[PDB]
Amino acid sequence: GGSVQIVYKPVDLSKVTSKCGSLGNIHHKPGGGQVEVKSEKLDFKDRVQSKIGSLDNITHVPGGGNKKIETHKLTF
Amino acid sequence: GGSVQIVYKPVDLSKVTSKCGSLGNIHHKPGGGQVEVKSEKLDFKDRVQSKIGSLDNITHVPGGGNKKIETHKLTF
Amino acid sequence: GGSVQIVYKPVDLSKVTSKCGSLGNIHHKPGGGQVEVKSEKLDFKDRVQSKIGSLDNITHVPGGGNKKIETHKLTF
Amino acid sequence: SVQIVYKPVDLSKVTSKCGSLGNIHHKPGGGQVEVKSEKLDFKDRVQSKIGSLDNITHVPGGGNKKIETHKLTFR
Amino acid sequence: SVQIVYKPVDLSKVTSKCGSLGNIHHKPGGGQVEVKSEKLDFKDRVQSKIGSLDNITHVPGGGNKKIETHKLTFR
Amino acid sequence: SVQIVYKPVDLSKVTSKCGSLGNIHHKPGGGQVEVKSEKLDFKDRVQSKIGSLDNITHVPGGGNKKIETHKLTFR
Repeated sequence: GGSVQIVYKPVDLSKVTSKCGSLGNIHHKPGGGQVEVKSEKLDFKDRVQSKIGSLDNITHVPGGGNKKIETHKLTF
Repeated sequence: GGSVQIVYKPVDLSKVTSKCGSLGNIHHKPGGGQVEVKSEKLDFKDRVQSKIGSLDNITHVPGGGNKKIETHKLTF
Repeated sequence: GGSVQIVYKPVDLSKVTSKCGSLGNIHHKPGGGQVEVKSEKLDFKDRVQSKIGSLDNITHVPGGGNKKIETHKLTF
Repeated sequence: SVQIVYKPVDLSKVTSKCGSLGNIHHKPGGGQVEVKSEKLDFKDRVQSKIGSLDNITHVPGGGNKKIETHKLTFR
Repeated sequence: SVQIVYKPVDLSKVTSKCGSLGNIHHKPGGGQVEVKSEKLDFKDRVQSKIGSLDNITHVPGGGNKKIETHKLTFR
Repeated sequence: SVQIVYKPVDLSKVTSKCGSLGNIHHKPGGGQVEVKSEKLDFKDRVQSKIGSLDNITHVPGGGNKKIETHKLTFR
């Protein structure tokens, strides 16, 4: 007869990846030799950030989000 | 006879990748020899950032987002 | 007879990649020999950034986003 | 008839006198040594020697090689 | 008839006298040594030697090689 | 008839006298030495020697090579 065959076999092996921030870095022996601050007064007021001989690693990642939308429709 | 065959087999092996920020770097023995600040007064007021001999690694990643949209439609 | 065969087999092996910021760098022994600041007063007011012998690595990545849109449509 | 007499004679000397031999050091005096150090930074390997009076002898050499070969062949 | 008398004689000397041999040092005096160092930075290898009086002898050489071949062939 | 006498004689000397041999150093005096250093930066290898009085002897040479060959061929 006038038969109909539909085979709907879509295949997804895809990857969505975010690598965001500080990844796979090497920090080998970081630091200064000598740091000296000599004063009679240190007077810090009203939103002061002071760093003296410090080591800081700071990572902020507001991003790196993944959105995947997939839709399938078969209508006979 | 007057038959119909439809074979809907799309294949996706694709990659969507973000690599954002500080990735795979080498920092080998960073830092100054000597840092010296001599004063009688240090007077810091009202939104001061002071760095004396510090090492900072700062990474901000608001970006690096991935969006994937895929749509499939078969109408007979 | 007057049969119809449709084979719909598109294949996607594509890569979409962003590499944004500080990637794969080598920083080997960075830093000054001697840094000296000599005063009677340091007087810092109202939105001051002061760096004395510091090393800073700063990476901002608002970008590096990926958008992939794919649509498939078969109508008989 | 054939007669072969093979009588080579070796009384030879091979000698090395290498380094510091037969010296006289009568009352050697090293002075006062002062090494004052502050606020130094070293990022790589340091080798340091400090002292008043050194006698140093180093001998990688002074080796002897003697090769001797005797071949007597008849017919 | 044939007669062969192979009788070479070796009384030879091969000698190396290398370095500091037979010296006289009578009351050698190293002076006062001062090394004052401050606020120094070194990014790579440092080799340092400090001192008043040094005797240094280094001998990579003074090696002897002797080679001696004897061949007698009859027929 | 044939007679061969092979009687070479070697009384030779090969000698090397290399470096500092047979010297007299009567009351040598190194002066006072001062090395004042501040605020220095070195990006690469440093070799430093500081001192009042040095005797340095270095001998890479003074090696001896003796090669001797004796061949007697009959027929």
